[PDB]
Amino acid sequence: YLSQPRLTYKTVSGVNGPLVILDHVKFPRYAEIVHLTLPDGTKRSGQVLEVSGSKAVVQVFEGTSGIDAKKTSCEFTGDILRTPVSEDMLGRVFNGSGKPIDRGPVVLAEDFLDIMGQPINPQCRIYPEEMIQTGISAIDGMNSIARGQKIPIFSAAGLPHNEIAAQICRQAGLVKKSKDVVDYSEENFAIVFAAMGVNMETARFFKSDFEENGSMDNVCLFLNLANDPTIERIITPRLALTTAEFLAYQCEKHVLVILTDMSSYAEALREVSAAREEVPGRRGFPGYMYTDLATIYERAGRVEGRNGSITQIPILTMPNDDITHPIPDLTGYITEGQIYVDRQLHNRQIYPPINVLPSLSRLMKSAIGEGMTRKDHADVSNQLYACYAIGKDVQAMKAVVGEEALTSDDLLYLEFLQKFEKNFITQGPYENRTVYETLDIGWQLLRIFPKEMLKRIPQSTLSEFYPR
Amino acid sequence: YLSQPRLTYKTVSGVNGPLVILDHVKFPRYAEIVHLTLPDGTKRSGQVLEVSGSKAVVQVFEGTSGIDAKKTSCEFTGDILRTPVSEDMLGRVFNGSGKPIDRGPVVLAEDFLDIMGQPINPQCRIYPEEMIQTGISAIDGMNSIARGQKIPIFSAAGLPHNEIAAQICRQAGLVKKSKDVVDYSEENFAIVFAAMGVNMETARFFKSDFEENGSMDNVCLFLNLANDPTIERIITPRLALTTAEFLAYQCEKHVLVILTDMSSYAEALREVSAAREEVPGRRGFPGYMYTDLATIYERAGRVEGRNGSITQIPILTMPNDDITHPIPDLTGYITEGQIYVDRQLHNRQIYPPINVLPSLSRLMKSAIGEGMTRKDHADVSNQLYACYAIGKDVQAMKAVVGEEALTSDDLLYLEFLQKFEKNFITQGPYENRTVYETLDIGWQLLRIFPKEMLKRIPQSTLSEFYPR
Amino acid sequence: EKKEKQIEQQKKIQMSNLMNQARLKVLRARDDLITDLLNEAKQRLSKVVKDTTRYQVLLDGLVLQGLYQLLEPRMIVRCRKQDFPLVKAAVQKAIPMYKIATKKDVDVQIDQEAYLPEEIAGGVEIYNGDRKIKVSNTLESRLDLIAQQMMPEVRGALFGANANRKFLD
Amino acid sequence: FYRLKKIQEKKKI
Amino acid sequence: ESTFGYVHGVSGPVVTACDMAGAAMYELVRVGHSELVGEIIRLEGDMATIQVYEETSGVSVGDPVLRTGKPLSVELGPGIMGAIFDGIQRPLSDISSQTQSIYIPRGVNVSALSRDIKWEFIPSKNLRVGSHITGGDIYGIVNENSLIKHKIMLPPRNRGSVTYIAPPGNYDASDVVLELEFEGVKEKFSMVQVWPVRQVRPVTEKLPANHPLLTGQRVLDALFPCVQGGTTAIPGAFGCGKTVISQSLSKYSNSDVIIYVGCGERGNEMSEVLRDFPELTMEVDGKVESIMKRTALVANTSNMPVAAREASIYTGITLSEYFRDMGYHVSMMADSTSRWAEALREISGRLAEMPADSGYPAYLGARLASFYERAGRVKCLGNPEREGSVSIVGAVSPPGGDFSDPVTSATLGIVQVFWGLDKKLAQRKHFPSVNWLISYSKYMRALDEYYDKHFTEFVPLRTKAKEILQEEEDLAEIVQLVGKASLAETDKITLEVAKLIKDDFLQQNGYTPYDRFCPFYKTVGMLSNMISFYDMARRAVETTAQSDNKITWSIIREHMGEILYKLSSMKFKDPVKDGEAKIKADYAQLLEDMQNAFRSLE
Repeated sequence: YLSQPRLTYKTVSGVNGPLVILDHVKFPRYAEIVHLTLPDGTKRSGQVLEVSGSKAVVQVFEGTSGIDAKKTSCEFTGDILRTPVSEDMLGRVFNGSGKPIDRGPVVLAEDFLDIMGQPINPQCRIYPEEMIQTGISAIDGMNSIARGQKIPIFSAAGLPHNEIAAQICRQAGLVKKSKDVVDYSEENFAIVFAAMGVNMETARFFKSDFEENGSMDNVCLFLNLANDPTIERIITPRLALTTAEFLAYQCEKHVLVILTDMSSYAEALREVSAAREEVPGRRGFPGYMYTDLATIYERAGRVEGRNGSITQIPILTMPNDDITHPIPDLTGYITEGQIYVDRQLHNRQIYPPINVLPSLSRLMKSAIGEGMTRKDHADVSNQLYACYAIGKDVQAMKAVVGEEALTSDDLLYLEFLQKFEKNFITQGPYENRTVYETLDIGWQLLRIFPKEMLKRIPQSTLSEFYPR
Repeated sequence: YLSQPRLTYKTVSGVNGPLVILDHVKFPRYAEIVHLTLPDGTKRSGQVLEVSGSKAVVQVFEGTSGIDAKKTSCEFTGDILRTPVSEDMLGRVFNGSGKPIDRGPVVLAEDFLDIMGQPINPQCRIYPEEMIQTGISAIDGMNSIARGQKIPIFSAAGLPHNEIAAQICRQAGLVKKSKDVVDYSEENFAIVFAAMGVNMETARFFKSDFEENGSMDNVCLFLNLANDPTIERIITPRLALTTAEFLAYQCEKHVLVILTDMSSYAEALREVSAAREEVPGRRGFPGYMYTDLATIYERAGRVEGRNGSITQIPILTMPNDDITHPIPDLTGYITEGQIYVDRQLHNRQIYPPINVLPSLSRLMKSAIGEGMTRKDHADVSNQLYACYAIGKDVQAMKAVVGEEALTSDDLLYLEFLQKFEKNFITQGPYENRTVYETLDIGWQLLRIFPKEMLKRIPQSTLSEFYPR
Repeated sequence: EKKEKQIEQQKKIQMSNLMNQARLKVLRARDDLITDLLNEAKQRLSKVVKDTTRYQVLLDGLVLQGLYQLLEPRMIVRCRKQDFPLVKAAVQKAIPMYKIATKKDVDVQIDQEAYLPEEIAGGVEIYNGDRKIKVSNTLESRLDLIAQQMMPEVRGALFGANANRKFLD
Repeated sequence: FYRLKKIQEKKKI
Repeated sequence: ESTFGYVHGVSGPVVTACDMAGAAMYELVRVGHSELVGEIIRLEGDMATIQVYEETSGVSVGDPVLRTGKPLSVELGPGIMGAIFDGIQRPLSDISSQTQSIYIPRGVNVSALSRDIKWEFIPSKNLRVGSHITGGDIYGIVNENSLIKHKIMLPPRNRGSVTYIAPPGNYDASDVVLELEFEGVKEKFSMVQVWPVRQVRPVTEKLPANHPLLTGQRVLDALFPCVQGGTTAIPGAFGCGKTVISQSLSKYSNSDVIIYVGCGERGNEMSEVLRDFPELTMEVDGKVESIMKRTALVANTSNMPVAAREASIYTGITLSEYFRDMGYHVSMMADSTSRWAEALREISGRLAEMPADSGYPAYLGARLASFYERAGRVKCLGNPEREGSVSIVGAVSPPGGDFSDPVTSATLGIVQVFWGLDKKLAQRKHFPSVNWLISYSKYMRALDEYYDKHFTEFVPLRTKAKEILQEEEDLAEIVQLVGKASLAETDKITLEVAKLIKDDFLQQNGYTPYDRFCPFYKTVGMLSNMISFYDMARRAVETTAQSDNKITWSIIREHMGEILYKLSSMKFKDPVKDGEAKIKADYAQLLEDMQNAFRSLE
């Protein structure tokens, strides 16, 4: 395709902040990638921000420092950013820019793609039709995740959400083994993980843990330490999504993308906007944050005629534990469902501190069902939730009514509360529970009472499951 | 030194609000003074604010009015504001800009000093330890001031802060009266008082009180009434502090500075900034307020190899009684705490209406002890603070519920609060207390409770001073 | 339980580390292989330089391409010292066609003081009047550009089609 | 917001 | 290519210079006939914008500007230890000696270190003429003082072969100590190394935190421990006990270097620290030596200009990183970085950079990270295979004492360990006033392995301590309305146990011998005793309530008042006046007394 020699300029009409203005450029185009070479020999990349006649502006990625007026080369590429996607990238580790960092070789690209991606036709959407298992009993049993659902995970500063993310990574998978393990051996599942805006301790911890779990043969990893250039923050997600797309729809696999710390994404985007001199929007965040998060989240689902899917589990932190902060508000609007973690539960030394009372789901009704699972799921979930809500409000009642006036059934509700928080929720970092184990523990916890109190379960399944 | 003749111009590119822009100036100097000869024949003054190429800018201290674009002349001095200074300044009254108003002669210059003030090598600062007696048991004994300190007094409209200040300057002294009478007698305080944005009543009241006390010989004034030109407020405190530095480190005299109505000072800064169209900050104030207030407040302390000292006590008013307003915030941040003349105490006819609870005095911790004041100072203070805090807590809880759930001890704490607002805080317009008597009163208040309930005070002090 | 957990988890860490290292060695060998291929291609082109009859045509094309690229009133061209006679004929041929192709007249010159490093395989570099804008067009740069643009096809030819690629887009 | 906008507009001149 | 420019314009601290196009971003210049140091911050065409470091009053249009091709830098060499410095590293003591005066003359120009003092050099005795050496190699030693032997090494990014080594003896930074020959060229070197401040020195590798940090405040040491090489932040409107924290860490720690950088400090406060810290002393090997030998100080008062405030923190951490590269363990203490952020906001505002939120430029977070993330444990470059680390304790002065401000939010979002300080507990004078509820620390799990290998007892005791304190908090939140009427027996035990934990083992008196410092083992013993009596009391009451003759807290107080008094009096087991053996035997004997008394009441 491209065959022309590239240009290079020694023109610098000025510099200001993280930008560098030049001119006398022939037929510039927007979003063109630009290299730079300083007097001391360092090489730095960049992108074109502004274009006006023969004037140009380039935001230098690595940060502007020591750029002379007359001694500075500026080569142009003439193409927008393009990713070298390839199936073989699994088992590797990269930085934000895509340069490998695990002592490995440059990726022998199998195909080149546009970093931005393209919108997917709503006509060719396919509704989800089956669940998955994340390895967490609290999440699978109480709140199903379909193929193609977009469930965020709200957390706050000071909670162990990162440990939960690592646990989800090292145990995510499928439950097709309902019928037979022989037909289950056909596994076509992979995970792509995008650590962004992460401090150094957590980056090392992630790398070590992922390497320890022994399933790195199906994990792609992207790291962007908080040291690296702030603009690389808002380029890491695009690379991750392009890779996930190429794997999903060109290899017919089942990919699970997990994004971390979207608050840092928001902050980096804010800084880019403010450097770009644009007028501020609400709360100092730019107006089109909605559109931007939309174009990031909307790349998933299922495609008619392709055997594959993309599931999204973004994570983010709520400043000041404020549920009406814009980032969680917009994230909730665009996405489907929500999962909480609560300070008090972590403060009860319960791991994972997953607060199911305000945790919802949107596709649970259709993710589960006969065949893809047992026939005894939805009623069990309803009963567990109802029992737990009764138990908690009843503890609130006994707090003042006195334990002496309590009925014996009241003690049964308290027993349910304590056992539910002792066994169902608490699992431990490596106790890989399956869905079937989770439902077994659920039935065991339900066995405390007679079927008469269990008024959310149909009698037909009571005659089968309750007397076990 | 300069010996060349001065220049004069007639080129007035314009005037905009209180500013004037000149053209065709040869080598302007930053922050030099100029004189404006008007058509009618009067003279005015100004200071250069910014320079660029042949253009210059200047602000008129006396306010712009009747300035003609053609017939006006503007003479350049080629020198920053060097003000004359001498020991003879005492017993005199000057206006905002230094011109006398007590019908006396013009200043005679013993020396010329730079107004801005060359900062002192922070190595050669002495740490103050000695104590200043004021007689006010609200300050003495709880947040006692020491020589060399920088303690403000926040107040609001309607409160009698001015009379409190006049009383404070009245009865200044030291605490080491125990030695020979000759040893205590030689010590005396020069006074510097600089009103900014006051009405006539305050000015005449302060003058009258200073005549009444007969201390006018060691008192120097700088009155700036509210009808005077607004812009000269930004220089008024600087003249006073320059004179204070001279009297401290050239005449070896201990001096006390008092600045009033710093809210007007902030207002003047806002006005000059908004005139220049600079990029603004919080609440409309310039972003650089903290730097300027740092330049104004840090002109205080003692010096190795010297004997004089600066003890600065500014005051300021609180817009709408909001502690979080930027001015008082920055004043707390730069200086060493607060006295907080409280409005509600004034609403109950309490004088001085000071809430001890928010009053802070960092240097008090080491300015007390055996020999300096007494072995028995600190624990009394800390315990009394704790009892006051708990008493206000009890009042709040009573507001929540009432006597029905309370017990005997709450009635005791409320009685303690009542008698503490009766006996400790309230003094009277001439009530001169002594520090030892103040500790006696503190202990008489502490005796209301048993010795056992007290926790902050060790048993050691109680074995010597509790029983009576 | 504590002991068996510890020893089993440890055995798993070493096993996983060994697998990672082995795969990395495979990929490293692949990279050394492709780099060797690139070096051999460089050697081949360096050898093919020496046939002057087609080298004149190639130089003509390169020069014309660069003239089209820059498009400035004043221009300067720089080459190896031993290549002067050929480039002179090349520009002699190039000027009129460009003139009629852009409906303009330009001033073109060649230096006789500065020359390219001899270590360069061959080609030309171009500059504007002020020597502030240049377009380097040597065989090395063009080799690099083409190889980078083509690396997917090179993999497809040198290692077979991907096993699990079910579509092309 | 508004006052910042007015600075922006003024800077165009 | 020219060497002289002119001062086209002036406006506050920001000037504009003309006739210089052979300059780049962030180099140094000299301004006026006072020779003020300034830095380039923007460029446009031929013109440029400079930020001058000292006051600007009186500088006229048309003054020269002498450029210099070098960005801001910090000298590093012997004598750096035991001294006081300003933001640009300028020895205040040397100035006061030279001028014999009280002020800072404008535009003093003195070398940062001494140039007329001779030290005793000792080469490494393992390198001969012709030996190859890369950067970071130690090649000699100099005795800074009795306690620290200042190592000398070549800068990174430098290599060659040996040509000449001076024999051991007296030399000074003026002469040549080493001679080297690179392949093709030759160069000489001296004791002094100059380094760009806004550049991270290279390292061999980075390592996990593997050993805790010793301190005297049991709060935040058994509760939210901070690790060697670790990062944290001390919030609070002022240094509420913060100075005491640095002082204690100096007095009691495995650290080797102690760099306290003041920024926006009040005059009498730095007067305090300069008066008191030098006279503090500590026995190392039975000989009392001043702590100044292992301390550096970088003062910067509030009246100092803006650019000095910007520079102070970077120069401090450059010094810390250099000492970390020297193969030591280091601890730094920032001070009032909020005013530093405010100063940055100002200098952004003057340059007409579009603010984002409350005036703070958006890129503050990036800078904030670029500062803190320098900390950590490393293996170092060079032949000796030495090892080092550095742990930074920040300081955040929140406006209003909350989390609303962008700075406190941003620093909270990148600091590993947060040390939130309660305002109410600060009003209660149960110092140290640590919240214990809004705070956290991501170093529990790593230190679990450490505390298992050495103590085998700390982890469950600590976890139970948190649970009991928290249950007390929750029961406090409940009882507010009913007036404690519904305090049952188990609630009473929990309430009393956690109240005792508050009173006896969550607050210390820094002005007394039995409280200025508690080691790890002492904390572990006291906590073990707490969990012990809780366990036995709960077991007794449960067993008696199930079987017969329920045991209530009244009989418990009656029989074992002596045990509880002894338990409260463990706090006063003065290690200063008593040895470890006595106090440990006391803890064990009180535990056995509690056992015997509970057996008696059984």
